[PDB]
Amino acid sequence: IVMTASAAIKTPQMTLPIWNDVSDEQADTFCKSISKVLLSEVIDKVIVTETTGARSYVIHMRFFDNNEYSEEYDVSKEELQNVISNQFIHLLEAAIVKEIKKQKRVEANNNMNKVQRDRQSAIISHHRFITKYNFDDESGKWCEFKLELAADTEKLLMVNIVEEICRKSIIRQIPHIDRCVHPEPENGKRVLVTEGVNFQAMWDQEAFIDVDGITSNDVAAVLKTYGVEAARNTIVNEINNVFSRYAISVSFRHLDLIADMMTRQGTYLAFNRQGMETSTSSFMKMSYE
Amino acid sequence: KAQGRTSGKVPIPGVKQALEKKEGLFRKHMMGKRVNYAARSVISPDPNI
Amino acid sequence: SEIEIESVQDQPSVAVGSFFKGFRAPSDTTFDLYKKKEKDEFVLHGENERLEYEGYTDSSSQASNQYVVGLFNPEKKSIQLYKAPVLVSKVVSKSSKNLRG
Amino acid sequence: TADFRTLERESRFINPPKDKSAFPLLQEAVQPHIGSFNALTEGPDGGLLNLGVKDIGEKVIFDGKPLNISNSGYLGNKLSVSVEQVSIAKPMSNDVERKVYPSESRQRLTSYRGKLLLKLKWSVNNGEENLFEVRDCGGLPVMLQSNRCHLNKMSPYELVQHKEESDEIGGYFIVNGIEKLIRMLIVQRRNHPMAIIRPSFANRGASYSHYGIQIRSVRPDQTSQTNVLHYLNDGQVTFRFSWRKNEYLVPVVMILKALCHTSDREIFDGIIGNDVKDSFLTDRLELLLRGFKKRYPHLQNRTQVLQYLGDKFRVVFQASPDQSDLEVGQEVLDRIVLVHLGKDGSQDKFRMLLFMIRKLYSLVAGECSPDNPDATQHQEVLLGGFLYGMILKEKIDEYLQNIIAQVRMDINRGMAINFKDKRYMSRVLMRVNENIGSKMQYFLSTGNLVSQSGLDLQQVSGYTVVAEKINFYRFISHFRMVHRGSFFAQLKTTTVRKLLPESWGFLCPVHTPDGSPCGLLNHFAHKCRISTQQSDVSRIPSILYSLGVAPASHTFAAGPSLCCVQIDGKIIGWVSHEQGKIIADTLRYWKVEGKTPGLPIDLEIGYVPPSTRGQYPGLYLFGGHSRMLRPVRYLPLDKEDIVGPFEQVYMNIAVTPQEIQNNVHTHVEFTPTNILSILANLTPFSDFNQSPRNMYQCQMGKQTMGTPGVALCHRSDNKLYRLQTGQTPIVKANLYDDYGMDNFPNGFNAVVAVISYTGYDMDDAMIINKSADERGFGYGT
Amino acid sequence: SVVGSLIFCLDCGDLLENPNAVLGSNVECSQCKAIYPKSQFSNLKVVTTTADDAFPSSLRAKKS
Amino acid sequence: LRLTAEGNKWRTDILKTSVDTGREAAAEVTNLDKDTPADDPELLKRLQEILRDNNKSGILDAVTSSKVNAITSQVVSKCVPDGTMKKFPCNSMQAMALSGAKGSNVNVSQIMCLLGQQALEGRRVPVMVSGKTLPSFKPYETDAMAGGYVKGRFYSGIKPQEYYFHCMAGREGLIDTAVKTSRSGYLQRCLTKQLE
Amino acid sequence: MNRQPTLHKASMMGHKVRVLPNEKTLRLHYANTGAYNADFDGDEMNMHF
Amino acid sequence: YQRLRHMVNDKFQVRSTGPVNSLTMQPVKGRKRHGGIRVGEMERDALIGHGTSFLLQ
Amino acid sequence: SSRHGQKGVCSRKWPTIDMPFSETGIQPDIIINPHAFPSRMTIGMFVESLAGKAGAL
Amino acid sequence: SIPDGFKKCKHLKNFPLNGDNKQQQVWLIKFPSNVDISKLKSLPVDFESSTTMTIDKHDYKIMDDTDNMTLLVPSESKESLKIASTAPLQFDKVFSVSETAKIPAIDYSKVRVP
Amino acid sequence: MIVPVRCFSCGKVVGDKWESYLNLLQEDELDEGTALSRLGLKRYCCRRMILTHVDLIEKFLRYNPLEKR
RNA sequence: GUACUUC
Ligand SMILES: [Zn+2]
Ligand SMILES: [Zn+2]
Repeated sequence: IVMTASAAIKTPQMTLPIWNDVSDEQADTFCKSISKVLLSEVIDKVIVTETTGARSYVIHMRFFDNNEYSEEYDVSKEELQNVISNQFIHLLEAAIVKEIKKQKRVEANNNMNKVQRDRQSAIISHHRFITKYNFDDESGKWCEFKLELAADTEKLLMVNIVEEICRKSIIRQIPHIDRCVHPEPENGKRVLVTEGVNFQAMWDQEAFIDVDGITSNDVAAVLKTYGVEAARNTIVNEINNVFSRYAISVSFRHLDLIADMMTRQGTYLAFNRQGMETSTSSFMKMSYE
Repeated sequence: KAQGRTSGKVPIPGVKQALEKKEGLFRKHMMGKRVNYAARSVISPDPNI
Repeated sequence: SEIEIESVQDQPSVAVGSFFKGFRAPSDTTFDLYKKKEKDEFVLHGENERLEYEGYTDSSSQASNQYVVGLFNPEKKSIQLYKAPVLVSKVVSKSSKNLRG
Repeated sequence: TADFRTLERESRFINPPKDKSAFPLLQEAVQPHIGSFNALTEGPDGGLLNLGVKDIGEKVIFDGKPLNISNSGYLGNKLSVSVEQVSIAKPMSNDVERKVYPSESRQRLTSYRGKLLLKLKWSVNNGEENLFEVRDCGGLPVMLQSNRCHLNKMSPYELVQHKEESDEIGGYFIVNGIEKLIRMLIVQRRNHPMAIIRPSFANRGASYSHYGIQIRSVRPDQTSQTNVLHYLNDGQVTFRFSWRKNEYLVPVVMILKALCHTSDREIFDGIIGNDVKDSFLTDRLELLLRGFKKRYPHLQNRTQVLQYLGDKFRVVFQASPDQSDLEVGQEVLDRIVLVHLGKDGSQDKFRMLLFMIRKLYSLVAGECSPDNPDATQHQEVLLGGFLYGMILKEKIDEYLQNIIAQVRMDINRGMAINFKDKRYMSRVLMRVNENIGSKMQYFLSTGNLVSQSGLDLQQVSGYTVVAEKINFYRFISHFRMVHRGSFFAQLKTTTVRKLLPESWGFLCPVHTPDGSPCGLLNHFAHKCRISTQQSDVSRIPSILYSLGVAPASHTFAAGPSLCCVQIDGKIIGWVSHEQGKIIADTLRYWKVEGKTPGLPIDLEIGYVPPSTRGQYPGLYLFGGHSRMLRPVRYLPLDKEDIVGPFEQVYMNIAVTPQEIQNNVHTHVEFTPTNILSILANLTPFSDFNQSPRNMYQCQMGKQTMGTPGVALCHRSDNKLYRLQTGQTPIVKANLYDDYGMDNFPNGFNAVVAVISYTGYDMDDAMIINKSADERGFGYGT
Repeated sequence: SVVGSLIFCLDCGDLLENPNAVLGSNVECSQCKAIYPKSQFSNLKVVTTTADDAFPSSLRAKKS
Repeated sequence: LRLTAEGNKWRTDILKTSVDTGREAAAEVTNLDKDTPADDPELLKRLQEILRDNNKSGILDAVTSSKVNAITSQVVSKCVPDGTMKKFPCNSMQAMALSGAKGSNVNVSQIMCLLGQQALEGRRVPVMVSGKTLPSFKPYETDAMAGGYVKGRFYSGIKPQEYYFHCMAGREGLIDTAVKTSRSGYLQRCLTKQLE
Repeated sequence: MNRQPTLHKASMMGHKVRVLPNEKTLRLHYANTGAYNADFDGDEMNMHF
Repeated sequence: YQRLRHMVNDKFQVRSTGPVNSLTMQPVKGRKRHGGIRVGEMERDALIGHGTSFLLQ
Repeated sequence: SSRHGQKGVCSRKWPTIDMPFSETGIQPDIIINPHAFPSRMTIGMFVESLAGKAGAL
Repeated sequence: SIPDGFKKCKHLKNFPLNGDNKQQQVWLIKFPSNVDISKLKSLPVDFESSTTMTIDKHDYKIMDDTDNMTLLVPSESKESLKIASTAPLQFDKVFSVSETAKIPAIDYSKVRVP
Repeated sequence: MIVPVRCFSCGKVVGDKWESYLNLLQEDELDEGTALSRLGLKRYCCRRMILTHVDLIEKFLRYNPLEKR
């Protein structure tokens, strides 16, 4: 906070006060709706038989139980079907072609229905590699899709090129937040700490969160969104908590001196030579560094 | 700027790198001077003071 | 299941080779067996239309353990002891003899 | 009832024993040092110097004189110069040559140095004639009580006649009258592939992953060059060298196929081939061989790979001009890549190196835990004297390159008559500087080594320490130092400073300085011995291969399914894993029993289970040099066993004969006090004081004003301390008597008064009765 | 022989080139010319499986 | 320092019912809550993976150390100042400590009743790649005594394994003591020049 | 009076002087060393004037 | 009791008018040359912490 | 200091005239504050003093 | 004619090998150098490895293996080697005899003292 | 080194009772305890002076620069 | 310059 010219932080946290009408039995729906879940968390088993006869790649994507991975994350076949179409296959193109450029430097199912035939040709409209795409609509325990390539890309790895996309794909990405947690209330003050910093998308949930009490840890977002002194009176609580932890006592007057001096010129100061660059006396910059 | 010389046991500081002993020579003299009229020894506890 | 022994020899005539797995083995060319005389150190040699057989037999660790071989039929159920060297092969070709001046 | 004696130890003062010296464990403390420098001369092949100079090679040079297109193609006759025998006899100095003494040499203020001599196997036109010539190269300093100094077979009584201690420890150098001891160092395990995860492999390489496996081979002359193999994200591996200031990322096939007649699937057969179910090895190996058939399809056989190696490495090793690529290629291979197996070792060297590649697949697949660069599982201590021999191996070739550059300096200016004359040989020889004693004295007196070739370790400073003679405790510890390395002082994270419970029994956990050097330099234990000479094996493969182990050429398997047995450097092979569990203690019974002539007792055998992400399975043997040992009481046929570092990790032991239980305990230590060092096992009731108070004491234990030794009238140390009223402690461990500490009194008794009566004492101070000081309380000079 | 995705030559003991990188129906060994292949090789088949360790999730921790 | 013969019987009494708690702690985190020793391969396939990383060890040392700390907290709450031979005020060492003069009550707990559990920084004694904590006992360790927590005091001696754990935890304080002062000085010099 | 490593306003302060012609070691009070955060196990201290 | 190596008359630092350097005209480092105590970065500021100005000068 | 880890310097050489005397008649040569033990935890210097006392008897 | 050593083979022995379509199979085992190559009369065999032997030293353990290695068959003398084949010809059960010395055991009564 | 006269704690002469103590061990076979008692040392402050002496000066004199060997 | 030590 003092030296590093506070930027993207090791752990962005935000405390959210909750109303008196909402209950802990209701907060779990919001922790499962805001928490970000990568595409890897819905995969159970991956086997691929790389046949050749004209490269061919059939991908079998075993899933978990329908009630298991749907109720656990509140994600259903609708969100999972559109995400794979709009994100997984497109990132499958930008990743395989990326490696191509540097390269030269239980019966499953049958009898697909017409609704998935037009849905199959929809992918072929905006994709050129995949030739077949099947999915389990009634139970959702697997996801098989067939690919066809030419001999110009004969040899290449299969698991390591897909696992990246399994971690890069997104099912729903609330900005700058990956997961929300519900800590036990202290001093009767029920709160909700999320692992991120985002105020714009958070202001649209006043039905269950008070916007007058939401506090944050990042000092740049509270500056860009709330103001200068709004960043002052929240970093004061930051270095107050980091000192109240070890039960040591210190007066708030010095903590206000460091607070105001750190934000004395418009936005922020870093107390380093990059922050001392804006000064009047030259010997300050000469003697320091 | 100077020669990628063979292992020299150190290059020779002309002015600037000589004006920074531990990168900050201003600390050697300008910020702290060798104090005259000073003493240094071990201490001992004493009551009746 | 106890069983007896009938044949025990001292001179070698059979051998087993360790080159690789699943060889075509046209089996139409003559190959040589070279002996010595320590003890039990033998080598081999062979040629073909595009193949040359260069082999040895455990130039470092052979004098401590040995191989024996036998056979059994649906009536005998016994094994006749027969000494057998363990050949290790290195199939080579001829694309050598080039150098820079 | 630890009865202390007065008549017996007074009799040892009255007259030293005419027979062998008493308290032999005190002499066994510098056994690492004494045996180190003794090894390079004692034993077969005239020691280590005579075998290393043998493995130096023949260097030739040519003149511009014509022969008499092809006649002009031959540039002329060649001078072949090479050394084959170098020896040091004894330090002599006269006006017949008389004998000099080291204690007399310390008052003489000169360095106690022997006399070096070398013979030159100089030849012409590939040995048409040989001209023998023997000359000296200066005086090399020798330590005390060694194969060269006159204090080797000297009787402990007549040690007093030569003006030194009656129990002289020795093993330290004498340079410019002051004593300096070559500091111990700790390095990587020799002849063992190590899997390690370090992100530094991604900084200097593009698209290179964080995995890595390195092996540290070692020549018979105990030198070493590291063999590192990384893991690339593209699908390949990378081998690199370590030259003067050069590193070359040589691929796997250029360093593997160039060994012997291995151009076949057998490169894949050495890798896991017991089953072909998993394809993570198929895509991996296919990318290696496809990449081999991609950049140069005209390269297929063991000859052209060595012509290409010689072509690329023609100017880096100065192998020129008559040495063709057929000789330079084998030169860079026999001298760099896994040099331990030596010449003619290419029959198993490709099996071990390719198996080292196999474990790289085992590491990146995620079933083998990476080793630690600080744990004592794969860390060996260099004896210091071995570093002296290694320096002599690289510094014996500096004047050889000098005379080579000299005989081709005269060919530039011409006027170089035919070298067939003894006069011309002496003329070109007297111009160069061949004095090496002034350079060995430079390394010792300064501390840092100026290595033209470049050793294997990283730091190029901090190799020797001064002997200030402040007490006997810090001397018996200085001879047992284990310094981690000044390169780690620059490193920030404290993962190495924190202990690791494998230090049990080897290095003391509490004997460690405070402050910045805390956790880095921690001395040895009480009765831990260092093997400084390799046991002549000559039959261990002849008995292991008889116990049921398959041949190294008949196995053609890999993977954790088999138990890979690794003797030092060469691998006998691998067999079914359950045979490793019977042999695990069978070869322990043949080890502890004395009827086996082909198995020494000091043969460490560490067995490893194959389950739960353990280190690569099999069975590891040892017993070379630079190792660490400690005795352990063996219960079956109860006798004294001996084990090493890789033993304590997997198999269990017990510390007291009450913790012994049935069927999962096999070894116990008959003395639970040997865990501590000499200083830590010296303090009474070490199990009652707090650990920060015993580490905070270890410095004071070896920073006393004790009696350094009875040599005052004949020493020449700059600063010296001494006390006179030193008394023996009544409450003392038996080790205080076992090491003859009665000869060196360190402290004295005083009546205690636990009281706040004085007031002046404030929770950290002390009081001394004035009358005691008037009577000589702790008097010193 | 033919194992996995590779077809090794054994009359000279090496690995021949890609049956698709060069003109099909005829492949040649580098060190010596041989009449390859038999034009009846296979329809290539191979299967790879994820190590099941690069998927850090909560429900997999529940499966313990 | 000596306590009554009526006192030490409480020490061995409570320390008898603590030999099973060590196993019950690992039994609580292994999802196999009841009735088995270290014999079942089912529970053998649980903590051999709990030692593969840091977080899985961070979820067992929390319940283990806290429960064992509650075991040693009952001793220090019952024995002193009840089972001691000489007590307040005539007890010199005890009265001096609790009177704020020097030390504290946690300092006399180690010398009077129980030293404690040798805990690293949010951690405990590490485990080898071999899966064993320390070669003094059999592999596949499940116990609080051999798992870092000590049983002996600084009055009647200790066990060498617990002294080794106390030795390793003894240095980790000195290591932090060497880096603690090193990191502090930069905060003063960097902030002063700006705030002069 | 000053003592390294000085870290606060109370680490450096001015004291009165009272000589004693009997010893060689410097002196200090009990309640005084609490501000300096020092001990008497060999801790030396700088005496300015 | 083990008497130690530490200071008996080993520190003994005192200087009123000692020889100064030439490149900087300051007291020479090391007391053997009759040196003087040096104030560092942690003491220069701590001197002005009391607000006593003319002492920093 | 001893070999148990209790450092310290002498504060004043108290004469025998003011040294506390035992029932025997001897005056102890040293004085150790009992207030460092609750923090140094050097019980070894106590139990060893029992052994040293019995050894001296 | 490599190497320059002793000589080439001159004698050969007949091998009864029918190659039947109930089976007549070949038999390969392992054994060390210090053995009873000629003085041995009987060697009991069994199923998967749980057995022993009884000779002078009396420390033996027959070990079987299930999971290349082609044996030549010199049915006559002129070329001195042929190929073993019926339709090469693999081998099913490779054995290996180990010298597993008996483990001294069960004695924890003298080292156990109060 | 040399026998410390004027015992530190008590102040009784000690330098006289060393050869007599050695004679009590040579020609009398008496053990430590009753030897220090018969020798005339009652207080443990004086017992710890004779019983603890090292007698190291005899090892110091084994190097005579004023005499051949 | 390199090494060593003091809270
Ligand atoms: Zn071919
Ligand atoms: Zn006395």
